[PDB]
Amino acid sequence: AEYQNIFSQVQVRGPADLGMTEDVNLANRSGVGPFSTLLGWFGNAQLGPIYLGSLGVLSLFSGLMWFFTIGIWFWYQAGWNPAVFLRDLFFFSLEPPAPEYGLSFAAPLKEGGLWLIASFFMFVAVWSWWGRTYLRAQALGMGKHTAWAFLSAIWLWMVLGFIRPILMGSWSEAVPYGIFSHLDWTNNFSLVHGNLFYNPFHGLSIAFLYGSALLFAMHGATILAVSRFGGERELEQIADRGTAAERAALFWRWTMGFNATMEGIHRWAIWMAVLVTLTGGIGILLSGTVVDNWYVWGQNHGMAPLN
Amino acid sequence: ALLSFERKYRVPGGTLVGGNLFDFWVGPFYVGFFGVATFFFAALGIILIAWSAVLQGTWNPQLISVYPPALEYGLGGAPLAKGGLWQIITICATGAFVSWALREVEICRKLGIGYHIPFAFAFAILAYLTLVLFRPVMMGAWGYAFPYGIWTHLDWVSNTGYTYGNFHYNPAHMIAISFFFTNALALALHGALVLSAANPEKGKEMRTPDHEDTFFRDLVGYSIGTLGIHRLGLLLSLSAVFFSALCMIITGTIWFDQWVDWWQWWVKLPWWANIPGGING
Amino acid sequence: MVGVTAFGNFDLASLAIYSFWIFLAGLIYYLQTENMREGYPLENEDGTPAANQGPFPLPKPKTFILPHGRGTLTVPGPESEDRPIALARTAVSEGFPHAPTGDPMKDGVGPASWVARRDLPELDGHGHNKIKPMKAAAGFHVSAGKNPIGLPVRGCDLEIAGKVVDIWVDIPEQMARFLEVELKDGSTRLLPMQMVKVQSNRVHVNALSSDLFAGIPTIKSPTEVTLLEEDKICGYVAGGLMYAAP
Amino acid sequence: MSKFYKIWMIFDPRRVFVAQGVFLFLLAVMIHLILLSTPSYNWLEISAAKYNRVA
Amino acid sequence: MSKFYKIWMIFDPRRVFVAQGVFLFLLAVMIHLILLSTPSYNWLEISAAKYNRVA
Amino acid sequence: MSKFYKIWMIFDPRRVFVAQGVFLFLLAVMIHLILLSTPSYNWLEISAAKYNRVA
Amino acid sequence: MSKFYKIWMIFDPRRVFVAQGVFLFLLAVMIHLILLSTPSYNWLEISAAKYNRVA
Amino acid sequence: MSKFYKIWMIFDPRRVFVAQGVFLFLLAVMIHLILLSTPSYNWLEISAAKYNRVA
Amino acid sequence: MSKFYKIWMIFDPRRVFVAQGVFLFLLAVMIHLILLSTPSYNWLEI
Amino acid sequence: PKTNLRLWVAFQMMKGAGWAGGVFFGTLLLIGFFRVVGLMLPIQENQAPAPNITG
Amino acid sequence: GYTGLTDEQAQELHSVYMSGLWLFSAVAIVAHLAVYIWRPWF
Amino acid sequence: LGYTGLTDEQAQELHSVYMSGLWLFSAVAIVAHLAVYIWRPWF
Amino acid sequence: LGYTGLTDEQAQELHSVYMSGLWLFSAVAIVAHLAVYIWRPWF
Amino acid sequence: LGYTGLTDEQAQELHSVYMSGLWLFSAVAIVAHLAVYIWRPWF
Ligand SMILES: CCCCCCCCCCCCCC(=O)OC[C@H](COP(=O)(O)OCC(O)COP(=O)(O)OC[C@@H](COC(=O)CCCCCCCCCCCCC)OC(=O)CCCCCCCCCCCCC)OC(=O)CCCCCCCCCCCCC
Ligand code: BCL
Ligand code: BCL
Ligand SMILES: CC[C@H]1c2cc3[nH]c4c(c3C)C(=O)[C@H](C(=O)OC)c4c3nc(cc4[nH]c(cc(n2)[C@@H]1C)c(C(C)=O)c4C)[C@@H](C)[C@@H]3CCC(=O)OC/C=C(\C)CCC[C@H](C)CCC[C@H](C)CCCC(C)C
Ligand SMILES: CC[C@H]1c2cc3[nH]c4c(c3C)C(=O)[C@H](C(=O)OC)c4c3nc(cc4[nH]c(cc(n2)[C@@H]1C)c(C(C)=O)c4C)[C@@H](C)[C@@H]3CCC(=O)OC/C=C(\C)CCC[C@H](C)CCC[C@H](C)CCCC(C)C
Ligand SMILES: COC(C)(C)C/C=C/C(C)=C/C=C/C(C)=C/C=C/C(C)=C/C=C/C=C(C)/C=C/C=C(\C)CC/C=C(\C)CCC=C(C)C
Ligand SMILES: COC(C)(C)C/C=C/C(C)=C/C=C/C(C)=C/C=C/C(C)=C/C=C/C=C(C)/C=C/C=C(\C)CC/C=C(\C)CCC=C(C)C
Ligand SMILES: COC(C)(C)C/C=C/C(C)=C/C=C/C(C)=C/C=C/C(C)=C/C=C/C=C(C)/C=C/C=C(\C)CC/C=C(\C)CCC=C(C)C
Ligand SMILES: COC(C)(C)C/C=C/C(C)=C/C=C/C(C)=C/C=C/C(C)=C/C=C/C=C(C)/C=C/C=C(\C)CC/C=C(\C)CCC=C(C)C
Ligand SMILES: COC(C)(C)C/C=C/C(C)=C/C=C/C(C)=C/C=C/C(C)=C/C=C/C=C(C)/C=C/C=C(\C)CC/C=C(\C)CCC=C(C)C
Ligand SMILES: COC(C)(C)C/C=C/C(C)=C/C=C/C(C)=C/C=C/C(C)=C/C=C\C=C(C)\C=C\C=C(/C)CC/C=C(\C)CCC=C(C)C
Ligand SMILES: CCCCCCCCCCCCO[C@@H]1O[C@H](CO)[C@@H](O[C@H]2O[C@H](CO)[C@@H](O)[C@H](O)[C@H]2O)[C@H](O)[C@H]1O
Ligand SMILES: [Fe+3]
Repeated sequence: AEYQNIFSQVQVRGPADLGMTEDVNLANRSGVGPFSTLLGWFGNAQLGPIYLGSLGVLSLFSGLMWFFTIGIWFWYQAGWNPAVFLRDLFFFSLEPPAPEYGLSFAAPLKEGGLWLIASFFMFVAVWSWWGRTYLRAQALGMGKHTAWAFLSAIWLWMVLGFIRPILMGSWSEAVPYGIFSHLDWTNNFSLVHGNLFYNPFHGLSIAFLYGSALLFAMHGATILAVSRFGGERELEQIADRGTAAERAALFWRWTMGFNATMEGIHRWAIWMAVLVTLTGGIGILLSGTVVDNWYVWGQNHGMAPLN
Repeated sequence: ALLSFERKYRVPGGTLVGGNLFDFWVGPFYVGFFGVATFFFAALGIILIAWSAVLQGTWNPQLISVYPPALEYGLGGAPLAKGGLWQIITICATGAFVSWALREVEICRKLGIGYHIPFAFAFAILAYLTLVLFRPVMMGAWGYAFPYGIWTHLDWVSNTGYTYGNFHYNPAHMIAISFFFTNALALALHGALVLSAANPEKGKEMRTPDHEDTFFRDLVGYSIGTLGIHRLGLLLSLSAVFFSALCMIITGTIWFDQWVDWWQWWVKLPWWANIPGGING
Repeated sequence: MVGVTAFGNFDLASLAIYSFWIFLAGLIYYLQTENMREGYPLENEDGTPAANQGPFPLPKPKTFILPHGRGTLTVPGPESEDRPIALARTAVSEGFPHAPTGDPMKDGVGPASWVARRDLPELDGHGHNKIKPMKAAAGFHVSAGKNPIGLPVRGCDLEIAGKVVDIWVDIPEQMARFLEVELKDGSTRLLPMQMVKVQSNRVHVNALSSDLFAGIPTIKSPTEVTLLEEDKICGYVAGGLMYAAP
Repeated sequence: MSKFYKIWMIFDPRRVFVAQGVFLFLLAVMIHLILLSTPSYNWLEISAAKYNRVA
Repeated sequence: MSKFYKIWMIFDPRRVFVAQGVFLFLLAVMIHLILLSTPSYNWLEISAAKYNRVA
Repeated sequence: MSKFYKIWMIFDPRRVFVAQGVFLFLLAVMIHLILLSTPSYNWLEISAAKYNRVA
Repeated sequence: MSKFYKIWMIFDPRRVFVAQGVFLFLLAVMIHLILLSTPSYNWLEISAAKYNRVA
Repeated sequence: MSKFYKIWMIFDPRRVFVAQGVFLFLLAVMIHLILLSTPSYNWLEISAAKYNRVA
Repeated sequence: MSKFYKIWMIFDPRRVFVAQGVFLFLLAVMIHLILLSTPSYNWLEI
Repeated sequence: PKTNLRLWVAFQMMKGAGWAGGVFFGTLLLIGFFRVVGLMLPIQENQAPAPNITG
Repeated sequence: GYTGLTDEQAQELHSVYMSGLWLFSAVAIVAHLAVYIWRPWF
Repeated sequence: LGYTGLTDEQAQELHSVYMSGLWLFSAVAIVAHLAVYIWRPWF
Repeated sequence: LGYTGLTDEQAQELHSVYMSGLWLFSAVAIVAHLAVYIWRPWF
Repeated sequence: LGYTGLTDEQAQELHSVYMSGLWLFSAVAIVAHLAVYIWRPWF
């Protein structure tokens, strides 16, 4: 076959790129990292620099304490045994307080007090990382699109760990930290709420999740198909439409009767992905607070046959 | 009616079949030999779904459900009201999907672009054929396929899943989920980054791709680059679908038990199976 | 709140799902109108405005302030091709192909099409030329893969068109953009890196026979390439997939 | 009524005639399917009952 | 009231007439479907019972 | 009250009129659907009971 | 009626004849499948009973 | 109070009035839905009980 | 009927004949499959 | 001349039939592969329950 | 006038169109009459 | 002027037509409410 | 006059052949309906 | 009138060939239908 542009044929390397300055405090940038020739086949080879200001210190140290708190709980569950630790790794779980403790903070350490401590470190880590996404954009003079998109993911995460437990009135509703246990929580949640497939916002959230795979398959394939015309230089195509953007638009126009622009396809992109967790968080927040049996709700809303 | 730049591209040729016979547009839509085919199969399948609703006795589009033949038919043809309509609609769907892909190929040829788009769509078709064709014929009955109905195909997903316990424990399904979640992450970041560069703070100049690299390096210490992110978004999407098809074609064909029991192979590796304590000891 | 309805079956979950449909309709209207900033208004095939323009009205104009004093782009705004198009109607009715009146490769029509972009180079974030010959790029070298420099270039007729004499590189993104090929007559041409296949003993070009390489558009200065020249070169090379002789 | 011909100065007949054709076919199809879904008006079932074609 | 013709200087008649045509059809379809969903107003069921056409 | 015409210097009448037409239709549709959902105000069921039209 | 030939001043016969060929074959195939799915008119099923070909 | 008019030198009136309109409508709808959801304040059920309109 | 030959001045016969070969083959296959799926006419189970 | 023309028409129709056959037969070969593989696997012993209420 | 039809062309086209509408609706009236006599829906 | 480019006279003219439409629409709505209230009081 | 470039005489000529095809097709269809109605009356 | 580049005489000749083979194809089909009907009447 002809060249498909999925992996580069020739790598070139020059002086390391320290990045744009703008209003960035350059003292808070690291040096440049190594160049990975393995990554250079698919994307850029250069690693780093990374920016590490005040919110980054807060986020990383809080995130480290979250990860370390779970880790030491797993080593305790392993009985300090390195062979057992690796054998049972996916089976260990730091579990929320039992239902009889409600929202209180009185639960013992083994009985969910450690889960509260870890969750506090997680809360600080994630929210300080949100402010990091906002301020990194600010210092470069960029739009805040990344921080606002990330707020949709935080919305689902907040619903799962914080808002729905408070509305339900116990921490026991929250997700356990553990590989198989959070899967088991996911299955149990649907069984308790009478089949989550009949939650219409879960259905929408799936539609947007599939739509994200559809749209990125389309967009990624499109840009590679026009990459022979410089199509992946999307900002310059936005500033000065070339034949790459015109051929991309006409392919979809002739295929399905309408098309995007080089800017506006990224507006479809951001919203398609955002809507996954926006609708997701609504669907979960409604579950148990408003609808405790989604199949029966579906029967009463014309989407499942009556008994 | 044309886009203001469109006329210079609407030239003859690039067709796979039919020459000039179908080489024309109906408004924006290019036709071609496979456009004729696609429309016929799509219209026929749609009208047969509506006719199946007449037989079912419902006009609520959420309750319309075309079921495949019962297991007692095996791989034979069924009575039309008892699953033969599902068989014809499945042939129409397959005809429409394949015709649509082949029509995209001749659109690619006329525009001189690469074939990545119809190639990418073929993964979605093969996933569909996994669930309606390859897995049912391995399992020996059409009745293992899913029904064509908005909520009833979710009943098939639920019933198929719980046949093997919690379906989360399917290892290929775990991989497929990870690609799906990673793809949606990458799409959000990619959309946001291009928009944040094209639409800066008020009254600032457009940001360059160098600012796009800089933002991600500052944020996570790495930037995959403008070419790399489109390669990534394609391969994440296609890998998600490939591992989806794999997770199903093995299910009920080489694996039959509760998927949670599979993971015991790791726990019962002989160098640690008997060590006391932990969760599994 | 479970089972609490305002009327009938109208639950707080019902309020949510109906609110989402109204939001989604508004969002889709926004998304489609934002995607109408290029290519509209719609035209008849004679170039006059079409009687039908579709259900979505055009968005208000927006202005991009371009970097490096390249000015402003306001969109939507007056579209024009600003070049000759050598296509004639095959039919009096709409919807049929327009046939090339000359050589479509030379005329730059069909899959050989190019757009009248700015006749200036693309600039990096600091205002230097984004794409440079690697002999002019101070620290750049081939770091992995077969170095193409010095390989013969074989056309799809399986005959040699020339030899590779340099790589042109994207400086900020550190990637190979073009191969510079010296032809039989001693002039050079740029071949897009996406349209060549590098092999252990040759560079193979599926899109062009060896006789077409002389017709690749030349760059007006040997050290830089304009966005206009890029569109002309890339358009012509891809055009060979349809129009190169068997 | 006399001036209704001026619709053709606003809408191009090539589009309108296609839109009308699609509209009238789908409308006609939907009414026939509605009657076939209605036991009192499914002519194929009425005639089966009339001519005793069921058992 | 006499000034209402000035709306055609605000809005393009092509979009208005397409929008109105779609709107009126969907409104009419909605009202007929509501009545067919109503046992006291489904004229096909009413005529079925009147003429003893069921069973 | 008198000065309210200056709103058309703030808002483009085109945008307002489209938004208001959508708003008023969806409001009206919602209120009729509420009353149809309400047994004491569903006029089709009230007339059915009044004229003894069911069974 | 006498002026209906002017339709060929509005549509090119190439596009029309393709659209008609798709339409007529679609319509015929659909009606045959409607009858094959109907016990009273499925000729293959009627013949099997008439000549006692089953079992 | 007399200087509160200077808010329009800080806040763009187009953005304010749109945000105000959306705010006030959603607040109004929310309160009416709360009262309809509250059996002691559902004015339709209250009048139904008052006038013996059901059963 | 005598003017039906003018179809070959509207549609290119070479392309029509190829497409007609596809149509007639697929139509025949459809009808044979309908008869194989019919217990009274499946000539492979007799 | 005419025998050459007759053979040419036949050849063009045989090209279409040959491709439609080849695709159809290739489809059946792919189906047969998955059938053969499914006959070799332990499926017959471990047959799954019906996922659909149709059974 | 957006379409480029003259007023005379719009008149001519409408007259033929209306003869189409009347023919189609007259056939429909006869179809409704037949079905109504066969099986009244009121 | 304002943001829309309507002059003061154009704004007064458009408002006068708009308000007559509003009064017409609301007059019909008042009669509808009166008819329904007399038929079936909701208080 | 036309969008298609057919003359009036050509549009008449083409319509005369088209209507011959339509009447031929509808005639055989009437025969097919008559045969089926005799074999198995609907209504 | 002509979109294909066949002359009128070329189209007449080619149609006479196509029709002759169409009749032969229908004749073979009639024989196959008659054989099947004698074997196993579908009416
Ligand atoms: C906080 C956790 C919760 C969940 C929260 C989840 C939020 C997810 C938001 C994702 C937004 C992605 C799109 C985007 O462009 O983002 C960047 C954008 C601009 O960046 P910038 O730096 O400030 O500016 C750059 C400048 O150059 C301009 O750039 P640009 O032109 O691209 O920006 C304009 C975009 C941005 O607009 C928005 O983002 C609006 C977001 C609205 C979210 C509402 C979702 C929930 C309600 C629905 C639930 C429905 C189900 C219940 O313009 C647009 O994208 C326009 C979109 C139009 C949609 C129209 C819909 C109309 C529907 C009504 C029709 C009525 C007809 C009668 O940022 C913003 O403008 C600010 C975004 C603020 C987000 C919401 C924050 C939380 C609000 C609620 C709490 C506070 C208020 C009470
Ligand atoms: C993939 C693995 C499973 C499966 C599991 C699920 C689950 C789980 C969910 C869905 C959901 C959906 N599925 Mg399903 N579904 C499968 C196979 C299919 C196929 C198919 C031909 O193979 C189709 C068309 C659909 C269609 C759909 C939609 C009704 C809905 C939203 C999808 C979406 O937005 O996707 C991405 C695509 C887009 C965003 C583009 C727009 C797509 C539109 C909306 C599709 C409309 C389909 C239409 C109603 C079907 C009839 C076609 C007409 C006759 C022409 N499913 C198989 C069996 N599907 C969700 C839902 O809400 O169900 C009620 C849901 O919860
Ligand atoms: C038996 C199981 C149940 C079920 C129960 C649930 C439950 C329960 C939930 C879902 C949810 C989801 N389901 Mg469901 N679901 C089922 C069947 C399906 C099927 C299918 C084919 O059958 C599909 C495709 C889906 C699809 C989906 C998604 C659309 C959705 C999750 C979106 C997302 O990205 O979440 C993943 C993303 C997040 C949770 C956001 C995370 C953001 C935070 C900030 C990240 C922090 C990272 C941390 C700091 C660590 C970083 C370390 C790094 C090293 C740096 N479901 C069945 C019916 N499903 C969710 C939902 O929204 O429902 C409406 C949900 O809660
Ligand atoms: C719109 C919905 C989608 C979404 C969007 C999204 N996510 C986002 C963003 C966006 C737009 C961001 O901007 C943000 C980001 O930065 O992306 C690069 C983010 C992000 N999405 C993330 C994850 C994620 N997103 C997910 C999903 C989704 N993201 C949705 C599909 C998922 C899942 C389950 O589906 C996950 C897991 C992160 C990569 C990032 C947010 C990072 C964050 O908040 O981190 C806090 C924690 C830390 C900084 C560190 C934790 C501890 C680590 C172990 C580091 C320890 C360091 C130490 C020095 C070493 C210690 C060693 C010793 C222990 C031995
Ligand atoms: C492989 C990666 C992802 C992917 C990729 C992808 N899809 C694609 C493409 C690509 C690259 C296209 O080029 C193509 C396209 O044109 O997109 C606009 C397409 C497309 N992906 C589509 C949908 C889609 N893709 C999906 C998935 C994915 N597509 C993957 C996740 C899904 C789901 C459920 O996950 C859906 C719904 C369409 C928008 C489009 C293909 C359009 C097409 O085939 O058109 C011709 C056919 C018709 C117009 C209708 C046929 C109707 C049938 C005859 C009857 C219906 C039968 C059906 C089985 C009924 C099912 C009922 C449901 C309730 C289950
Ligand atoms: C759940 O809660 C429930 C629903 C139960 C209860 C709550 C209900 C609520 C919250 C209701 C809220 C209702 C509101 C806010 C209603 C508002 C109504 C308004 C403002 C209506 C206005 C109508 C105006 C009309 C119809 C105007 C028409 C105008 C014209 C016809 C003329 C247009 C102008 C022209 C042509 C002039 C053009 C000028 C030039 C120079 C060209
Ligand atoms: C759910 O509710 C149900 C469905 C149950 C019930 C409700 C049904 C509803 C709401 C139905 C609504 C039906 C409507 C709105 C029907 C409208 C029908 C119309 C308007 C039909 C018009 C037909 C017109 C025809 C067939 C015209 C044909 C014209 C021609 C053949 C000639 C065209 C002109 C020519 C050739 C002249 C060209 C001239 C020159 C100079 C070139
Ligand atoms: C979970 O815990 C719960 C929630 C249960 C209990 C805890 C509650 C907590 C933590 C509550 C915290 C409450 C706080 C921090 C409240 C703070 C309230 C404040 C600071 C309110 C301030 C209000 C100020 C107002 C309304 C000012 C209005 C000003 C104006 C209208 C005029 C603005 C100035 C103008 C227009 C002049 C402009 C001048 C020029 C020259 C342009
Ligand atoms: C929904 O439930 C069901 C389906 C059961 C009930 C509903 C059924 C409905 C709604 C059915 C609707 C049926 C319709 C709309 C039928 C319309 C049929 C028509 C219009 C058929 C027309 C056929 C025309 C033919 C076959 C014409 C053939 C013409 C030729 C062979 C000659 C063409 C001219 C040539 C070759 C030369 C011209 C060139 C020159 C140079 C003179
Ligand atoms: C679901 O509904 C079912 C399928 C059950 C029932 C419905 C079926 C339907 C809707 C069927 C529709 C069928 C149609 C429209 C069929 C159309 C068939 C046609 C027009 C076939 C025409 C074929 C013409 C041919 C093969 C002509 C060939 C001519 C030549 C090759 C010229 C060369 C000379 C020859 C063959 C003579 C050779 C002999 C000697 C001695 C030299
Ligand atoms: C090698 O050994 C060492 C120890 C060195 C390192 C090993 C580390 C290991 C093995 C770590 C394992 C980590 C795992 C398996 C983590 C799994 C995490 C998963 C799967 C999480 C899934 C979902 C979590 C959610 C949804 C959590 C949401 C939490 C919030 C929204 C936080 C809300 C805040 C709360 C509840 C705090 C309230 C309390 C106060 C005081 C404010
Ligand atoms: C991509 C499309 C996927 C869907 C494709 C569907 C294609 C279906 C083709 C069916 C082909 C004919 O299939 C044929 O069916 C009949 C009828 O059930 C089977 O017949 C079987 O059941 C009947 C009764 O129901 C018995 O009398 C018979 O002895 C038994 O074999 C045949 O064994 C099989 O050969
Ligand atoms: Fe992109």
